[PDB]
Amino acid sequence: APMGSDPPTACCFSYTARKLPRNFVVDYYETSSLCSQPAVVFQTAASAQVCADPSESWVQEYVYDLELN
Amino acid sequence: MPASLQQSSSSSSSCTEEENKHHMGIDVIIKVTKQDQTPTNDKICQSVTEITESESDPDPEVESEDDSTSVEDVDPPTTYYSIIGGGLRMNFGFTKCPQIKSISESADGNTVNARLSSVSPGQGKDSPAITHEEALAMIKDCEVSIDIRCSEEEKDSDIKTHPVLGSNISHKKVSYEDIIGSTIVDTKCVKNLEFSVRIGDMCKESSELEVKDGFKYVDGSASKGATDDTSLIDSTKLKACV
Repeated sequence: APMGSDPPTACCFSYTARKLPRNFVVDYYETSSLCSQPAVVFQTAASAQVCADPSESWVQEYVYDLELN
Repeated sequence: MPASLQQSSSSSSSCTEEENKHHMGIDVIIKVTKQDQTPTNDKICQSVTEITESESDPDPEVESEDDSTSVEDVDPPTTYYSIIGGGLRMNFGFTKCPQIKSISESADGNTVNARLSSVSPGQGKDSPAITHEEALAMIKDCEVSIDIRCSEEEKDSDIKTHPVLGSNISHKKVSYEDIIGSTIVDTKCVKNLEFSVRIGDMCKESSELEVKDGFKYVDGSASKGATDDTSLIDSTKLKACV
């Protein structure tokens, strides 16, 4: 299964200014590494995916919470 | 065309006369460039599905008949659209931003456009009016979301011979405000993707209530830069996808 040449990438370029309460956040996923400026991406209910700067503790706590339950 | 019974105060009829009031509207631009490898597909306006978390349409809001302490609500939920077309799917998701009743798309070469915005007074749809305080507040919280992917729906297009309703707002250069939130794109089906936004009175600019934002994605190259997005795309080739 020869790996692809140099697959583009899917890293965040901007973060949302509004923190969507847990109720509208059932899952999440992390960007990548091929970008020297990654971040955490959270899923919702009526949208899809939205980047989030991990610089905010609330984002770190939201991830930690999703890690348990 | 029949009938004629119709007032004139209705914001849908014409602009208001309340000095301290101006119908604020949103208008985003999207110039997507396909990669030189993605099959051909100019069947824009494939379809669109509006959704609103909790806001729905009546008045349930999840229907949480059990108080205790939680009060996260406060701010209104979010509204997103799944406008499929051009062999791609551009997912929206605005929050605390003027309602969007205008949706159109077009295909030219290996690129495809998409204009989402609100309607200007005297058009045929609503046009909620608000004060300067409520406006200045919105322009601050208003945050858009984007997440384009790669579609393959060869289904036909569903357009309407009805001209595209504009917000009467231009895309010139004005004050800068961070509106565009997250912007994830699977380059696997999009080489370059430009974005431009601008919220302001759709009746008569007011400078203060006028702002804008926009980036420039070109083969992985992203860069912020305010510029005259007045011609970013031919608004004359836009067709309503209804």
